[PDB]
Amino acid sequence: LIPIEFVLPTSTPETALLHVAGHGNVEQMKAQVWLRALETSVSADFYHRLGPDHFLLLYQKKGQWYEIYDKYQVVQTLDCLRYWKVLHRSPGQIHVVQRHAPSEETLAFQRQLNALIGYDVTDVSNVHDDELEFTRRRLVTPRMAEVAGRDPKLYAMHPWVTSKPLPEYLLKKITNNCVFIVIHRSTTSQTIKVSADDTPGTILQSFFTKMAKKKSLMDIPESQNERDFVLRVCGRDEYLVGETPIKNFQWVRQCLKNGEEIHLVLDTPPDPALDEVRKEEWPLVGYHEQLTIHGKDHESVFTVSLWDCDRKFRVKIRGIDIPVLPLTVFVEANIQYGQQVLCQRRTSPKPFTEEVLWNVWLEFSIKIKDLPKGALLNLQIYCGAQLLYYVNLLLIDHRFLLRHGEYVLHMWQLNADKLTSATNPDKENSMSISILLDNYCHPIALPKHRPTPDPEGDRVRAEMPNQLRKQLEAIIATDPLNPLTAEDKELLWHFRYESLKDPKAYPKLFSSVKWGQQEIVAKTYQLLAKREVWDQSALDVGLTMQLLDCNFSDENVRAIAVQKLESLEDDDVLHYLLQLVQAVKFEPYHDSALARFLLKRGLRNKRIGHFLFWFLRSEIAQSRHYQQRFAVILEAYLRGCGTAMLHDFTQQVQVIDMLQKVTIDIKSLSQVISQLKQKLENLQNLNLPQSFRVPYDPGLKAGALVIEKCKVMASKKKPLWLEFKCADPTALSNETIGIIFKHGDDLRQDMLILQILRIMESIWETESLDLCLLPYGCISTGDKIGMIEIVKDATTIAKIEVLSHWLKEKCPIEEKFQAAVERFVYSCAGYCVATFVLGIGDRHNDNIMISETGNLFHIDFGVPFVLTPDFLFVMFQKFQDVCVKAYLALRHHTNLLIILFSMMLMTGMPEDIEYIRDALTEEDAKKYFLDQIEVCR
Amino acid sequence: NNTASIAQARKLVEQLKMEANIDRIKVSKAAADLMAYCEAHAKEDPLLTPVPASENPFREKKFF
Amino acid sequence: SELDQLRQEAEQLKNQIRDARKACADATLSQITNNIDPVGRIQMRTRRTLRGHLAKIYAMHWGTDSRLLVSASQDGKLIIWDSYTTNKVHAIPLRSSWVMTCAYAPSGNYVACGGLDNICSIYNLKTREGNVRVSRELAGHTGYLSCCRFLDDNQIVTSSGDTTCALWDIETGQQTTTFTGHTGDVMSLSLAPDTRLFVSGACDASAKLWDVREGMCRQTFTGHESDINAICFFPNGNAFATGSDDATCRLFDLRADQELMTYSHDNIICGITSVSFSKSGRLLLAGYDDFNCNVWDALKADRAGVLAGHDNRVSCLGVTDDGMAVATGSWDSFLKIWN
Ligand SMILES: Nc1ncnc2c1ncn2[C@@H]1O[C@H](COP(=O)(O)OP(=O)(O)O)[C@@H](O)[C@H]1O
Repeated sequence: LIPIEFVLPTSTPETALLHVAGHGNVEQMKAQVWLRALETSVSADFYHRLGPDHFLLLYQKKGQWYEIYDKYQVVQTLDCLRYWKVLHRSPGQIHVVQRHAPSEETLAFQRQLNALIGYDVTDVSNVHDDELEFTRRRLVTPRMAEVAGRDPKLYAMHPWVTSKPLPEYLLKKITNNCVFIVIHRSTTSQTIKVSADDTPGTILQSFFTKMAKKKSLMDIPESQNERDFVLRVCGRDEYLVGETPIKNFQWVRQCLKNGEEIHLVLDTPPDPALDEVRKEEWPLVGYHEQLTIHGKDHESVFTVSLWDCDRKFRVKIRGIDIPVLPLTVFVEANIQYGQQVLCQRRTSPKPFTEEVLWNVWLEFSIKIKDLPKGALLNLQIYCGAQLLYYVNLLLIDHRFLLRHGEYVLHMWQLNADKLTSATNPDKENSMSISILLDNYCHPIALPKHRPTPDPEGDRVRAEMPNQLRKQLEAIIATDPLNPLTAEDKELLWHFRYESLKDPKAYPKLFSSVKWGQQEIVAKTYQLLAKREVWDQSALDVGLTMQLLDCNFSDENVRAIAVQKLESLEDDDVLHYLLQLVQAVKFEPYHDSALARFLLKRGLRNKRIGHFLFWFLRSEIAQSRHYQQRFAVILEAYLRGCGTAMLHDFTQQVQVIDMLQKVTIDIKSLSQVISQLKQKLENLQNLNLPQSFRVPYDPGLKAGALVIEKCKVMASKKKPLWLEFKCADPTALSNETIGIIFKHGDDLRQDMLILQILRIMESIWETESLDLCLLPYGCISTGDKIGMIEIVKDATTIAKIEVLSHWLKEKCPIEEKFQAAVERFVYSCAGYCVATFVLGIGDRHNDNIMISETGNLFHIDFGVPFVLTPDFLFVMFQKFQDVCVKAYLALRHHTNLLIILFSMMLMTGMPEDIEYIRDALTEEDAKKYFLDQIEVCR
Repeated sequence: NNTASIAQARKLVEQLKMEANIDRIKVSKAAADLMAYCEAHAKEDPLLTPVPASENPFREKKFF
Repeated sequence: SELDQLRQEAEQLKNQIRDARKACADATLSQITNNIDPVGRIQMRTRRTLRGHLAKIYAMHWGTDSRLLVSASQDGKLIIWDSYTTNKVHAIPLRSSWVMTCAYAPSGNYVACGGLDNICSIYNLKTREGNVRVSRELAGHTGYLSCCRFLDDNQIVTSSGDTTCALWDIETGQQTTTFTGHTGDVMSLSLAPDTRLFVSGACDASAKLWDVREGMCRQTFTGHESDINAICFFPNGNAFATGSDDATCRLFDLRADQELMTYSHDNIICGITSVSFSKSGRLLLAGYDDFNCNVWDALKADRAGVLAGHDNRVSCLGVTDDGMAVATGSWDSFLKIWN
C-alpha cells in the first residue's frame, strides 16, 4: 500500500493522510477516501448530500493539472506515483474538486461547431462503446502541443513557398536570371527588375533603398520603417514573405508559365491575435509476464492474458428481429482481417418471420490465444443466395480487452462500407441481432510485444545462392496487383531479411505473413524492430500508399508508413490529401496515427486546413458509415485553428446553404428566371454575405452577386450561372468570379479524377515537358450537389475544319494565333494521353470545351479517346513527339498510377481494375500507343 | 573484436595447415590412373558403349 | 601484431599450398588423353517420361536397385516411381511445399527429404501399417535443407543454409557430426564410395573434402568463378567434378589436390545445375539452365552429345547404380529417362 494525502473541499481546504492498496482499483480508492471524509468532516452534511461521482481527483504534474480519467487503470501504473517516487514526494498530494456543470459560452460554442460540421459530436444514441468520447478526450494533447509550437506571423500570412527546382521551359523565361515585378502603392506604379534567386525580404529592402528619399511621392508615410510592409499579390491575400527564392512560389511560376505579368502591392502585417484559439478546459487525460495466470497464486489473480486461452472462439446467437415484413434465411458469421477470411460458421436455414430465434453456439477453429489486435467478427444474414444485411464488431475493444456480454447491434443493409465498424442509427425499422460472448471473472488483456534480437537475420548475412536470389527478385518485380501465391509467401517469409533492405518489396513481404498465429506476429514485430534501410530509404509516395491501403490493419506497419510521410513538404501533402482521406476509411480504430497526421498538418497551414475542412464535411454529409469518426476528427480540428478561420467557415457555410435551398426550390420546375431573380434579391435581403473565400480558392474572395449576370441553363440539371464580383478594390481588372451550381450528378468522381490529372501533370512537369492542361477547381458539397468553377471565355465544341476558321478569326494577329496553335496541340495531345490511361476517353463532344486562348479542357466526368478530324486539321510532327514523350514518361510511375486508381475505385464509384494495365503496356509500348493514336485517325 | 577475429584466423590457419600437410601425387599419374580406370570399366559402362536392345530393360520388354 | 602475423602466416601457407600443387602439375589430362580415341557422339534417346508432378521438380535420387527413385517437387509431394513400369510406388504429400532435396536410402527401407522448412524429415516406406509414415524430424539446422544422402538406414548426412553440413543418426535425432568451415551456403555434397569421405560444394566458389569419420576438411579446391551448384565423385573415388554458375565444369583429383580438366564451351553461358558420372566415369552428364543436359568426354573434355528433352530448366539429374539409364528431373514438372 502507499500513503496519499487527499485534499478535501471543506474549509482552509481540509486534507488528510490516507493509504491505498498498491494493487487496488481507482474506484475503491474513491470509496476509501469517501468514508474517511464522511467520518472526519467538520460538516459531513455536505459530503452526505453528494456522492463520489460529483468530485474528481486532480494532480499537478509540474504545474499541469492531470485527471485520472479511466476508472479501471492499475493504481500502481498511475504515472503520478512514478513521478512522486522520482521526486521523492512523500506523502503524495491529490486534490478533490466537484464537477462544475458547464457555462453557456461553451454550450453556444458547441452548437456553433455542430452547425459547422453537420453532425453532433455529443450524440450517443447509436453507440455500443465509449470509443468516440475517449478519442475526443485523447486528441487534445497532440493538438495543444502542435498549436503551442508555431509562429503567429508566418501562419497568418501562410507563405506558399516551394523547394522543387524549376523545369527547363521556365528557366529560359528568366532572362539574365531576373524577372520584372510591378509594384503598386496607392495608384502609384513602380516597375523594377530583380534577380529570380533573391528572397522577398531582400527585394523589399532594395525597394526601400532605391526610392527612400521620394517615398512621399510613392504615397507612403515617412515615419514607417522597413518593418511595416510586406508584399501581397494584388487581388489576393497571398503574402510573399520568408526565406525562399522568389522563383519558389507557385503563383510566380503560374504567371510565368501562362505568361502574364507579375503584379504586387505593398501591404501591412496582419496581426497575430485575430487567429486566436478558443481556450480549452478539458483537463489532461503490459507484458505477457504480468498478464498470465501461470507462475502466480490464484489469490492474487486480477487479469488473464489473451494468449493463455486455448479454447476455440465461441459466440452464441439468439435471434434476428425485423419490425417490418419485406423463403429461407440463415446467418453466416465469419472472422475477417482486412478482407482476409480467417474462419467461417454458417447456420441451418430457418423460417423467415419478423423475429426468428436460434439460441445456438457457434465455435471457430481459431483459438482465443490466436486473435490479432484488430480482428473483426463479421455477421451476415443471407437469403434463399442473395445477401441482404451485414454488420461487424471489433473483438478486442480500443483499450486492449476482449468483448464479453450480450450485444444487440443494428444492421446496415446492402467497398469500404462492408468494412464498417459502426452501428446503424435507424433504430426503428432496422434488422437487429442479439449475440452473447461468454463472461470472464477477470479481464482478457493483450500484452505488448517486446523487441528481441533475431539472429535468424542478424548472422544470416552471406549472399544467398544466385538461383534463389534470382527467384526472389523476379517475384518482387511484379506489380502490387499481382496476387502472391502460397509458394511465394513461404519463400518470402523464410527470406525475411533478404527483402528487409529492399523497400520495393515491403507490400509483398507483409502480404505473406500469416497473422492467425502468435509466433508469426511475434517474429514480424522482431523483424520490424530493425528497419535501418527502410528509415533512410527513398521517400516514395506510391509505396507508402500501398502501406496505408485496405489489405493492412497492423499498428506498426501503418506506423512506419506514416513515419515516412512525416517528411513530405506542404505542396505534396496537399497533392495527396484527398486520397489520405479516402484512406482513413480503411482504418480499424478511430484514434490512429493517420488521423493525428492529418490533424497535425492542418494546424500549421491554412490551405491544408481549408481543403481538409471541405473534404471532411463533404464525406460526413455524404457517408454516414464513418460520419462519426470524421466528425470527431473534424471537431478536434476546428478547436485548434484561429477565430478568423471559424468566421470564414461560418460565412462560407451560410452562402452554400442559402444557395442550396434556392437551387433545389428552383429545380422543382422567363418565369423561372424572374422567380430566381426575386429569390436572389431576397438572398441579398437574407444577407447573403459578400466576403466568402471561394471554397476551392483560399485567396479568391467573391462579392455582391451581379443579379443580371445570373441565369438558368437548358441542360438536364440546369445549374445557376452565377457571376460574383471581386471584394478587394485592388483588383488589376474588372472580371467576374464565375461559378456554376449543379445538383443531381455525382460530384465525387470529378474531384478524384481531377486530383489524378493534376498529378499526371505534376509528373510531366517533373520530366521537363509542358502539355498545358487546365485543371479547373471543383469541390463537392453534398449528396449530388456541387459547385463548379467557370473557365472564362469558354464555349462548347459540339456547339461550334470550321474550328480553325473560328480560331483564326478570334486571333487578331498571326503571332498570338500560333501561340494558340501550340496550346491547342500540346493540350489536345496531353488530354488524350491522359484520358486514355484512365479508361474514360470514350465521351461525346458534349463534355469537351475549347477556350479562345488556345487551351482545351474536358468536363462532365461521369474509342481510346476523342481525336476528331477537326483536331487534326487545326494541328503534326510536334503532336506525335509530345504524345510519345508523354506516354513513355507516364509509364515510369505505373505502380503509383495503379495504386491510386484502385485506392479510389473502391471507396468511390459503385475485374474493373484490369483496364488500366491493358492500356498501360518500351519500344513495343510506344508502337502500341501510336497504333492507338493512328487508329483513332 | 579481436578474440573473434583471432579465433577465426586460428581456425583458418589450422585448416590451411591440415590441407597443406598432404603428400600430393604427380598429375601425370593421376591421369594415367583415371584413364586406366575408364579403360577397365569401359566395357562395364553401358552409357559409354551401347548395349543390345534385349539387354536394355526399357526398350525390349514391358513386363518386369 | 598477433593478427597481422597470423594473417601473413595464413597468406604464406596459402602460397605454399599453391606451390605444392603446381609441383605435381607436370602434364595435363588433355595432354595424356590426347591419344585415346574420342568418345564420339553420344546420341541419346528419351526412353521414358514421368508425368504426375504439378509444378517444378527440385530433386530426385535413384534407389540402389536402379529401378526405384524418389522425387521432390515444388507442389509439395514426394513421389516414389518404378522407373521400369512408370507407376508411382508412393505419392507422399509433404508438410512443407518448399521441398528441395530427396534421397532414396541404399537399403531401400527409408527415404529422406527436406527443404526451406529447416528440417530433414525421414520417412519409412516399409511402415508397421504399410503406410507412408514419418519416422523422424531431424531438426537443428538453422537454414533450409539443401541436400542429403543416406549412409545407412540409421545414418544420414544433410547440408544446410547455415554454411555447414552435418551427419545424423536417425534413431537419436542428434547431429552426430557437424561439418563447419565453408564461407558460403552449401549447395551440394557427395559421399565417397567409402562412407568415410564426402565432398561438398558451396557458393563461395570452392569445394571441400570432409572426413565422415572425424569431420575435418581434408582439402579445399578452387577455380570456379561462381557458386558451385553440383558436385559428385568420380566412380573410383579419387576424383570429383563440380558444376558452377560460371557456366564451366571442373575436375579435381584428391591425390593431386588440384584441377585436372575444365569442361566448357563459349556457346554455353548459363550455369550448371547438376552433374553425374557414368558407371566407369568416361561420360560426364551436366545439367544446364537452358533446357539442355550436355554429355562431355571427361578425359578429352569434348562435348560428346546434348540431351534436349525438357522445356524448362534441367534442374536435377542422376544415373543408375548400374549405369543402365539416366534420369533428369526439370522445372517442367516432368522427369525423363535416357539410354
Ligand atoms: N468550368 C466551366 N466553365 C464554363 N462552363 C462550364 C464549366 N463547367 C461546366 N460548364 C457548362 O455546363 C454544361 C454541362 O453541364 P452538365 O449538366 O454536366 O451537362 P450534362 O447534363 O449534359 O452532362 C456545359 O454546356 C458547359 O458549358
